[PDB]
Amino acid sequence: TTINPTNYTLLKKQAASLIEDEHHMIAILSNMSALLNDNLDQINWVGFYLLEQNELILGPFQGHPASVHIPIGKGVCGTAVSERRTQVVADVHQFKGHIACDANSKSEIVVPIFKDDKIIGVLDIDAPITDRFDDNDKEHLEAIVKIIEKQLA
Amino acid sequence: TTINPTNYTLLKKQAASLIEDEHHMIAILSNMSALLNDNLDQINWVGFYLLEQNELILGPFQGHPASVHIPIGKGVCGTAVSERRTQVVADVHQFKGHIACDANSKSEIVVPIFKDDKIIGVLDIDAPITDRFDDNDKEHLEAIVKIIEKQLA
Ligand SMILES: C[S@](=O)CC[C@H](N)C(=O)O
Ligand SMILES: C[S@](=O)CC[C@H](N)C(=O)O
Repeated sequence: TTINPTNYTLLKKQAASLIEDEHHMIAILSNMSALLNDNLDQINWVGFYLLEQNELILGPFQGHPASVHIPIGKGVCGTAVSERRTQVVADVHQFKGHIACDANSKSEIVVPIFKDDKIIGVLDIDAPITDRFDDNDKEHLEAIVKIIEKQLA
Repeated sequence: TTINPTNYTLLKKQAASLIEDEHHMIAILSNMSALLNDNLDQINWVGFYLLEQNELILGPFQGHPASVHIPIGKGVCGTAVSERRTQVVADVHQFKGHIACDANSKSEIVVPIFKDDKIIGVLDIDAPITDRFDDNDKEHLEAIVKIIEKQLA
């Protein structure tokens, strides 16, 4: 029950190695969601939403089925895009309503992905506990999106 | 050693219902790999590969990271496209070579996905035991593919 630490150092190394020479977005996203899922303890969902036709639409991910459409400025994902900055949410509950979405997502973090400064999607990770993600997770997770951005650039 | 029965009757209802009113391929493929994963015991990988520029390129899936490219006519997946027919392998080992790919994959099932007479990809499922998929599994799984093909149609 004790969150066993994640060696982000190795993670960024495993990530870069993993998508080297690949430029196809979906493949990269798919393998990355799996990679993150294999090296992040105490979480229940890790994936990507893509910005298409002025909204977020579900991309590759590891976990149970999820909502396909997320309007901009709505939710943690929609908020990361409307403000184009990472969203680290310690308590997903007091964030917007407390409806049927109060499953195993107590805390959460969303990192926007950019290509030539424009938002092309976001990285979304859920956790069954509160305060799962902090400044440190933020830094490192943003380094990962950067490794991803390099292959899509 | 045993395989817990899978309620394909229900699964097909949740499937059709899960992707009702959706037409975005990646969203559908992603949520579908999740559904399959939550409803199939004794398997270690479930996902899709997309037919692009004369080859299969990794798509949404649930499991550990997988190889990105698979040329047509190659492996279990490439053969399903080159022959455009479902491929069921009772013992993946005796198939092709027994290299570093003999991991948790003992048996496998691949089902080509068609759109207006052409193949757009394949559903692929690995199992940690041999003979995981019998004629019954295949038919209902092909049924699942049909539900997906209806949405991509
Ligand atoms: C975007 S909304 O604020 C949360 C989405 C959810 N974490 C998911 O797994 O899709
Ligand atoms: C052609 S190959 O042997 C297909 C892909 C492999 N089952 C996988 O699980 O990714």
